[PDB]
Amino acid sequence: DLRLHLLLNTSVTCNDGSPAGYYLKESRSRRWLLFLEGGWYCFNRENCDSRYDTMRRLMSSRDWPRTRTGTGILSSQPEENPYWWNANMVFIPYCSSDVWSGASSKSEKNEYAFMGALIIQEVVRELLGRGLSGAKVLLLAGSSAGGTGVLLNVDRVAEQLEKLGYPAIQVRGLADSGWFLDNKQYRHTDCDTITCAPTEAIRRGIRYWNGVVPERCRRQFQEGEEWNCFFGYKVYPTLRSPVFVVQWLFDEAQLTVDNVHVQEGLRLYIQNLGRELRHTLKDVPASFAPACLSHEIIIRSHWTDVQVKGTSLPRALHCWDRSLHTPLKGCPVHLVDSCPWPHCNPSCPT
Ligand SMILES: *[C@@H]1O[C@H](CO)[C@@H](O)[C@H](O)[C@H]1NC(C)=O
Ligand SMILES: Cn1[nH]c(=O)cc1Nc1ccccc1
Repeated sequence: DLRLHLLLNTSVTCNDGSPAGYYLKESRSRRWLLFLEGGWYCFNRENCDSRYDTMRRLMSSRDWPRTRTGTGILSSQPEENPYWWNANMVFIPYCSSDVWSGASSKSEKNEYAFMGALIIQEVVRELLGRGLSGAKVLLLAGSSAGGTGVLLNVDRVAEQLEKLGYPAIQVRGLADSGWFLDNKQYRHTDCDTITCAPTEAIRRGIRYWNGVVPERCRRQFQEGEEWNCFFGYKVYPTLRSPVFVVQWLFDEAQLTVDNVHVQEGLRLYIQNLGRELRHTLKDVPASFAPACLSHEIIIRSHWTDVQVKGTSLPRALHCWDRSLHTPLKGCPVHLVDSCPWPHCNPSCPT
């Protein structure tokens, strides 16, 4: 089990001012896995108020359990986790509703705190006194909103460790189901909560959260256009840390924001979405992109079952490790399906 620790710096908070935190299982290993939880976001008073009543664990630590069980890539059992079962394991709950980008406290002017970027920094700082100072590799992983969080924060963790005097820790990122397209939608609605497209919702969110993006991406798109850096294919080329990208070609969250819930028009729309996603990954050398309609994530216990070209994700991640010690005989790291319809890969989740 992973044991809860609330942050000693109680000024770094969840949305409602309760302290943020992390769950830890030590492996007395020089590998550290820090995993970012997902769970959408909120971007104004009214839809944050709604989220506070029916998704409170995503806005508050007041009700968190004292322990959690690690699953999938967070499992310590080699049967379930062929990749990193003997690593030090950290699960960081998502309680900031800001795609891990915020840097704003609750105050007389702000009903909620949005501190996702500062939560990650404070977790890292507090872990350095519990053994992270001796690490050889720190893998910042995440699913869904947490996968986009990896892309927004992995270079900031690398910079933080460099400035604290730990240049020998290699920082890497693993972004699962956080690689979205700002594409044409299947049906169109002007921007309330359910009609607001991600580009418009994220533009408003950044202002509401005091959201922060990677500096080299911010310098490209400049003031008012930071929303671009929340889209993987736009932020990835600006990053210096090695990042492995896991993305379903037909991700259920992407289709939902595209107002898709089969005749010829919709068939062509779905096939073109798969082709577009494949295109954005052509020059991403470490990636795993199966042709499935899914919302399943890498902390699920049966994560080893899906294969691309006969290679599982735990194997691809191991080959990635070897590549960071020129391609490796029988140990591939770039695995993108080419077939054009959901479940044309037989290993897709059932
Ligand atoms: C607590 O965290 C805040 C936000 O990062 C920071 O400004 C402050 O210096 C921290 N306090 C201590 C004692 O580390
Ligand atoms: C928030 N979230 N939830 C997911 O499942 C994926 C994301 N990231 C995202 C990035 C840009 C635009 C829209 C969403």
